[PDB]
Formats: sequence, structure tokens, C-alpha cells
Amino acid sequence: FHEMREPRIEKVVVHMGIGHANAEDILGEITGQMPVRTKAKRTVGEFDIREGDPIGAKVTLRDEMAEEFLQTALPLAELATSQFDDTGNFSFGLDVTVNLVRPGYRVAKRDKASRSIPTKHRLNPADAVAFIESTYDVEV
RNA sequence: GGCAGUUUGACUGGGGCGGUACGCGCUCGAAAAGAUAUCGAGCGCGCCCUAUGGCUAUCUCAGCCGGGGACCCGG
Ligand SMILES: [Mg+2]
Ligand SMILES: [Mg+2]
Ligand SMILES: [Mg+2]
Ligand SMILES: [Sr+2]
Repeated sequence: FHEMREPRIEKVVVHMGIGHANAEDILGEITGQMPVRTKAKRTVGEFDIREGDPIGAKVTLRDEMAEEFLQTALPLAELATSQFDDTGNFSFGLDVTVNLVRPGYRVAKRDKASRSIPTKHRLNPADAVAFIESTYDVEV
């Protein structure tokens, strides 16, 4: 039964939402791969009189690049619980977001015959804390 | 304008003044095919755009919720 049910880390997105940068240089060092900039939709009084323009950057880490990061990133954070999404997700922090999910996820990310993951296969807050906690650190 | 010839439109609950229903577009009036009037009700057009056109690739939007009214992740 299990195995095809045990949690997995599908992507860790690290980003800095400045609102202006060379911050890409450091985000790339702490992660290992090339960052990408983020534009800002809608204009605002806080001098964002530009819609399509650099406001921040991010990096999406998957597989080893993600673990090699969390091993040296999680120690930096502290909190837990009441900091976890309903989808068994959690973000702390420069921000660090961890996306967790069960094995049959591709079914909702592929092009052909897509389908939205059943709420029964959907990860849970508790199932999340467990997995993480059960991997080099403590909860709440 | 000393003098000559003329013009100075139409619509309109008479005419004048006001206005334009004088060329166009939409809803309603309009009575479940089409057509349909009033100085009928609501309101527009006389442009603007070299991309705000065209095709292809990739992608999904308003709004709300949860996690770190800018940005990031998920629903
Ligand atoms: Mg005369
Ligand atoms: Mg004569
Ligand atoms: Mg008719
Ligand atoms: Sr006369």
C-alpha cells in the first residue's frame, strides 16, 4: 500500500521580493543553479509605475539540488505548525518554500488526460510535519 | 448698399425662440418570424492604434482562502 503514498519534495522555491536586483548573485550561490527574475503585475504608488519589470528573483529547486539545499537551509529556520499550508506545504524565512506531495502527482501536471489529484491522495498538514520532522529536526 | 440682381433651407402638437429626433451605431419602446411612429426612454459615432494588426509558441483570467494590498508557493 505505502511507498506510492509516502511524501516527496517536489520543488523548493527560494525567492527575494525586493521591488527594484543583483540579489540574483547570492540566490544563485546559496542554491547552485541560475535564478530567474519576477515581474510585477499592476502598477502601484510605491513607484511601480512599470508593470513588466524586475521586482525580484527566484529559484525552483527539484531533486538533489533541493535536498542539498534543505540540509543547510532548514537548520536556519525554526518555526513549524500554524505555518503549514492545507496542502501539506510550508514556507519560512529571502523566503524558502517547500512543496510536498505524494507519488502520483504527474497526473495533474502533464498535458494529456490531466486530472486533479483526489483529496484522499492529497498530502496533509500532519502527514507533512511527520515526514519533515522524521528527517533531521523537530516540529512546532 | 451710392446702385442692380438675388439668397437667407427643412423638421416642429401653428409660427418664433429653444432643440435636431437632418448622416450613422446599440438596448428598450416593438405586441416571442420580418417590418414598424412621436420634440419616445437610456446613450453613443464623425476616431484611435505599426501595434492596440497578423501568425506561432507557451499559458489562463476576475475574486476568495491558506503559507512566507509589492513579489513567491499551494488550493
Ligand atoms: Mg439691395
Ligand atoms: Mg429673376
Ligand atoms: Mg419583430
Ligand atoms: Sr428680399
